[PDB]
Amino acid sequence: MSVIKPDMKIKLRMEGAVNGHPFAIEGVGLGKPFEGKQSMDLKVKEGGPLPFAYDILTMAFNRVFAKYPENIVDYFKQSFPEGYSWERSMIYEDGGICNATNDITLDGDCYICEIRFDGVNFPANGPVMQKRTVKWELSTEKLYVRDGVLKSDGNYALSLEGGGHYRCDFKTTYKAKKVVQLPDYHSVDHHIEIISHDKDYSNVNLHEHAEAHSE
Repeated sequence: MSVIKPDMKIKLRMEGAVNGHPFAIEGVGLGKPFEGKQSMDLKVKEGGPLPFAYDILTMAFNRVFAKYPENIVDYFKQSFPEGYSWERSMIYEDGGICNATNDITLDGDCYICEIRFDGVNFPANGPVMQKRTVKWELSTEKLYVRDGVLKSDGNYALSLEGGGHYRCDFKTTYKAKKVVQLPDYHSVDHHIEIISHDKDYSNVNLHEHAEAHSE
């Protein structure tokens, strides 16, 4: 590509609410699309200090940053410069459900992301509202085509303070803004990690690494 470069920038804004309570976060970041790595600094702009586990937001904060091998069609890199959007549900085992959308465009060497996030029905004594989450385990996303667009599923898990896990099922639809070649069924393994943060998570540094496989 002369559109996808080895080093790219990111600018993002999330507006949302969790159990009815509104917030907004802005981010700037740097990524390496062919290496499948990115890093971003995130700042709470409205609705802080956030009254819920930051971990529920991190996978909403772009599969253009995934190392695709030569033998798997890369839906995401193909979609540029026009870009793509996604829509996602996240169904937690204790009944909390989050919906989110992202619209991703490209300006020069900077992806621009506009995210909406809405979470409801998190129990007041659950790990989200009590901030008892530690980190996401390594995740495997499974991607398949349906109705001319790309769909994906994952069975993800947060490790909890004091041990044990909290499970969440992610279901996503990715929609390219132009006709692109559609991929065969494949996987993406992801690792996401909050590298640093201040006391109430008003400032967070987040890293992600992703690699595709079909082997």
